[PDB]
Amino acid sequence: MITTTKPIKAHFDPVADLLTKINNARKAKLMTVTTIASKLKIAILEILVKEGYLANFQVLENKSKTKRIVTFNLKYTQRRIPSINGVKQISKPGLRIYRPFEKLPLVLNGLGIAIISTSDGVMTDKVARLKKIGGEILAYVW
Amino acid sequence: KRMVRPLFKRSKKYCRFCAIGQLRIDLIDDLEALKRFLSPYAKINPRRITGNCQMHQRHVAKALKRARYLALVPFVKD
Amino acid sequence: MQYNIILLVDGSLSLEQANQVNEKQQQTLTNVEGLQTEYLGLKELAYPIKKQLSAHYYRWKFSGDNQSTKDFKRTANINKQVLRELIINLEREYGYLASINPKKQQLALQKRAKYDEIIARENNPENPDVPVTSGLASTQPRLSRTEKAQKPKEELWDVVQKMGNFD
Amino acid sequence: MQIDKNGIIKSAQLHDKDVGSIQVQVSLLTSQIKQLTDHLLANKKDFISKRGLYAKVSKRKRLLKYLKHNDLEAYRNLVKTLNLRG
Amino acid sequence: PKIEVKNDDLELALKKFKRVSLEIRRLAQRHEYHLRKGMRLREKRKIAQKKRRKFRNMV
Amino acid sequence: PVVALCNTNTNPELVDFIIPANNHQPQSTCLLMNLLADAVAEAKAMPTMFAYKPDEEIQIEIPQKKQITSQRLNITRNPEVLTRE
RNA sequence: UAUUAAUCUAGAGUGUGGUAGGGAGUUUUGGAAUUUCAUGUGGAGCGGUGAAAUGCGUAGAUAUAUGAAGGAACACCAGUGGCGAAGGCGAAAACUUAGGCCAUUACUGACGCUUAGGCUUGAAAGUGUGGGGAGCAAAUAGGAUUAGAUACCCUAGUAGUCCACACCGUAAACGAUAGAUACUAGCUGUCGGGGCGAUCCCCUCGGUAGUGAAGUUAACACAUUAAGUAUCUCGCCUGG
Ligand SMILES: [Mg+2]
Ligand SMILES: [Mg+2]
Ligand SMILES: [Mg+2]
Ligand SMILES: [Mg+2]
Ligand SMILES: [Mg+2]
Ligand SMILES: [Mg+2]
Ligand SMILES: [Mg+2]
Ligand SMILES: [Mg+2]
Ligand SMILES: [Mg+2]
Ligand SMILES: [Mg+2]
Ligand SMILES: [Zn+2]
Repeated sequence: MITTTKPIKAHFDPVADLLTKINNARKAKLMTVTTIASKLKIAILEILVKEGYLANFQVLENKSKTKRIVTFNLKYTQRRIPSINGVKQISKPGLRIYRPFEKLPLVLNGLGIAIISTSDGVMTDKVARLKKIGGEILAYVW
Repeated sequence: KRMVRPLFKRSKKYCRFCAIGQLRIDLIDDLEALKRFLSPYAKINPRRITGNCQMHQRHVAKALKRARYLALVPFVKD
Repeated sequence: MQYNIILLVDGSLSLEQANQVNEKQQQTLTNVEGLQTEYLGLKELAYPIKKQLSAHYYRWKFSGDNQSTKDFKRTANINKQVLRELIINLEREYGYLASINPKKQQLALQKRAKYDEIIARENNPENPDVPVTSGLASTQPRLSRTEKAQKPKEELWDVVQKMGNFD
Repeated sequence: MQIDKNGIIKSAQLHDKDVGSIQVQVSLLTSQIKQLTDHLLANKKDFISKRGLYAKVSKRKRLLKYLKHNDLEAYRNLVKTLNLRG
Repeated sequence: PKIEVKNDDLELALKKFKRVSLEIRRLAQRHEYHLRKGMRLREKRKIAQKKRRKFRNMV
Repeated sequence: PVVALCNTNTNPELVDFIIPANNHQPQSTCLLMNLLADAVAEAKAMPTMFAYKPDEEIQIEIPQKKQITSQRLNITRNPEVLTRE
């Protein structure tokens, strides 16, 4: 099991909340962070660990089943330098970014990953190209 | 007459009421105590001389000014 | 409500000033509970208000509604001696909720008791008190703190999904 | 004077232990409004009370807007009892 | 500013009376020219800070 | 490969072979510098002075000028940087 | 994402329980100090300045002692401080009243952030009416200084500074830094609530400061109270 001691808060926008958490942990060399858990945030973490930027992401629930928090860690090498270099969100609240498949972006000439949630949850840019279907663009991660 | 004692502690003494935990000030319950905090020249001594914390200093100041109005203490030397 | 008047009357003679206090009591106080009174005595006040260097001191610890003040405050100047009068409403004085709080009252008693033991040792009858420990710092921490230390509301969480947990 | 909050809450409660609903706050708010208009009319130079009075009026208006948006029928019930509209 | 002469010596009395007069002269010179509330508060804070820093190292 | 005896106030990045130890005690300090000197002496064929040695020959004394006090005080010589106007 | 039909409490509020405040308005009260007047003593200057001169004084000034009247502001306390959204708040009391911090096994169940237009407040000066006027002093008069002085100095001096009711709505109204939300080393202070129980000190939750790395900046510098990593909303900028 895993216990905590501190209150867990989150910003209302679920993509940039994670991005701020990730960037601060990367810059400060921190390892364990916490945030509130949402299915969109859970799903985006699902595609990241298959692509390999973070190691683990653990979501827990209360004894009443009314609140859940996901606690993820970053993948630092032995010399303590991260795998994430920079994250940037495109479709911020207010101005939502919609690009068709033909205009699907390529992040850092394919080195980075672009998060696109077309119709079956989040999916990396390359597999989105494979399926020839596009849609919502969440964030740039490299 | 002569000063009761020196600053056996650091450069400061100690807030009396805090140790006794008096928690309450009435002008006819520790009247003789308040004349101590007052300087000989009928003037409210500052922290460096009086030794109380800010709250008890503020509490004593209000009580002493209240006592000054009830005409129980002098107001100035001359 | 609970008020507290501190009357000042001329120093003519004690019984007749007591009668003046009784008159001042039964006339005003529109609605009132028991009006217990004390008699601090004759004192030579510092500044001679109205060139008066004496006075009988009375203290009233009544309690009642807010209307008990208006007539008395007016009757006072319309009255005789009554050099001064102060209605110190103790619900606004510098510290009243703590004084009513029971735990703080009991807490104050042990400190009174305990502080007195230290002062005794300092001023020993005749044997020299080498420590002269009073204002100075104490010994090791108050173990009771370490023992009775609070426990934060440590929310327990239950695992649901996993994958790649280096653990 | 400080309104006997207990009696007004006991009157406006829909069911016991419901000391934090929307109806009890607006019922309490109207009482605070009544007292503050009296106090401010007497004084006419206290502006902190004026700021508080305006804030309480706005909070009551916003609370009534929410309770009108959801379950409008109970909003009608509350308004006829409280007589706050006019 | 009552100071007893004690009639034992004279100098010592003036050694205490000098002190009484300096703190007296401070307020006497303070209450000679009219300053705005902002300048008066500024000068009040200035005197306390000057005295403080000196007291910090006096030990 | 500079080696150093960090004493709680050092940046670990600059040093390579960090040797967590004291630096304010004239006994701990003296023991460790000689220990590194011992590695040199041992390879230099000289008989060791403190390394690989028993208790009786390691005993050392505390220099002059209850327990020893390795406390940092003297805080009063750090007032606010001269300012004011 | 938007719409609709519903559930939940973690956001935000409410209640209970602890609790700190120069928060505000209305009505009374008090003492120093100045001025004027009244009564004594007294006998030649006082006053003012860089130096003086207008000025006051044998009609007895300055000074000293007592008393009376009146107006304005509230020494010390008073701060390596407190409160309020800002302007601001410091003699004492009563009444009315605003917000805030801590703990909540309680309650509603997203009711929240920003805000064009609108409303409220908003230093001092200024206005209108009626009072008040001790001290101070724009305008003004005189004496100085000066090449000249409509200025800096001095002696007088009205409006004004004060109160009530009506306006005016500007300030370097400054933290020269809009509000809200989440995260990001540490150290030293200080204040409040809570936990222990002599203080002192330890821990927790907040407010107010100093130092300080990553980080940011053109640099100065900011640095958990950001000018750092980011979002929402409003206002504003486009050479002199
Ligand atoms: Mg959502
Ligand atoms: Mg006189
Ligand atoms: Mg004005
Ligand atoms: Mg002229
Ligand atoms: Mg003049
Ligand atoms: Mg005019
Ligand atoms: Mg402007
Ligand atoms: Mg300002
Ligand atoms: Mg700095
Ligand atoms: Mg142009
Ligand atoms: Zn104290």
